[PDB]
Amino acid sequence: ATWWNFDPRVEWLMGYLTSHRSQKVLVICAKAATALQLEQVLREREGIR
Amino acid sequence: GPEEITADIPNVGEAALSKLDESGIVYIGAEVTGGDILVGKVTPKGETQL
Amino acid sequence: TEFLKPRLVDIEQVSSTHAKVTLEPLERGFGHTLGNALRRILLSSMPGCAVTEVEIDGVLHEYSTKEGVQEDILEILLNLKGLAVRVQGKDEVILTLNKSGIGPVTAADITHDGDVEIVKPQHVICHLTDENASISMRIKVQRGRGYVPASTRIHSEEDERPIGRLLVDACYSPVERIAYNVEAARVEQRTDLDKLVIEMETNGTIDPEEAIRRAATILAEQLEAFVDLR
Amino acid sequence: GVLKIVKVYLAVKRRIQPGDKMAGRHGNKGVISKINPIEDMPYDENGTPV
Repeated sequence: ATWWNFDPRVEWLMGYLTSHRSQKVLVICAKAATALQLEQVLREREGIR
Repeated sequence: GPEEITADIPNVGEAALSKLDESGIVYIGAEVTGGDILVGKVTPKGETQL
Repeated sequence: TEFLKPRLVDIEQVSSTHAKVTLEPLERGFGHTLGNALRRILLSSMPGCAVTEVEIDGVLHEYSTKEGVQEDILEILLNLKGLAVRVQGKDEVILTLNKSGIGPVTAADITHDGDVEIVKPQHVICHLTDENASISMRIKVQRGRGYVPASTRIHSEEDERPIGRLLVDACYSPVERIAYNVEAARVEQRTDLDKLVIEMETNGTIDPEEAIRRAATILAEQLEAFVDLR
Repeated sequence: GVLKIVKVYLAVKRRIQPGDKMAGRHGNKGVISKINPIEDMPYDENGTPV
């Protein structure tokens, strides 16, 4: 279910990431499915490798 | 034996494999320039024993 | 040595675009020199704003079609190339468009920010031909001068953009047509003088007084490195 | 002998530059030689260039 479309956390993360393009960031999360879904959101919404 | 179409290509850096989905075929809309990968294929060869 | 100087005299707004600017007195042989110098530097070096990236949801590349929209997306891009905005404070803005229902979608209903002035609010963008259809877009507007295509910008930039940003060619300069004219003036006993009349046709975004002042400024600045040094 | 074949399209957009041919209907070929700023074009008595 499309839980990544109204959270504040995902929005905050994208905002932080896209203004500091010269920092390496280690994001740690809870479990595997959450990690994969975050990766998909970032890749197809802001092009952050 | 048979060929395969897959994303797990031996001896490629992770960079070129961002633009392939699970099945190993490009997205729709991604814009390519000469030299990239379109379809990931591997050809089996001889099996030596060990 | 009877040198004499010009002063900007009369401005007569024929319409919201056309405008005529008078300028006198000029001694003989100076009508043409100034006329052609600033004709050449108004058609190439004025600053203005134009649309440069468009993001429309549910669309991946610029060759598809959409549910219940008359134009296919190439036509929407070629209609957006030519809207005229006026930006007061920033140098880049993001505007938002959002509409639903049968009818033409015009430029009037861009959800205006506080400091963006849209010149003609009756310029058509799309046509919606079904009661359930809706459309929502995010435009970006920048500032610059000259002509800048999309190929140059894509090859210069190293930044990565997602699948769904569409790049548009930019055409920043606001002045469209310009033509001058030299006529004979009347001063008490000097029958030797002249007058210059420049007629100027542009969209909005430039009030003519400011245009002529910017032209004169850059000409004098160019001559400065040409007087003092040798 | 074939199992499955994929098939991928591409789409470019070409435009005018020097060297590129044009011609009228009556048989007068030609090859573009220069792309000239707006100012330099001869302009008639009213402002509109050629």
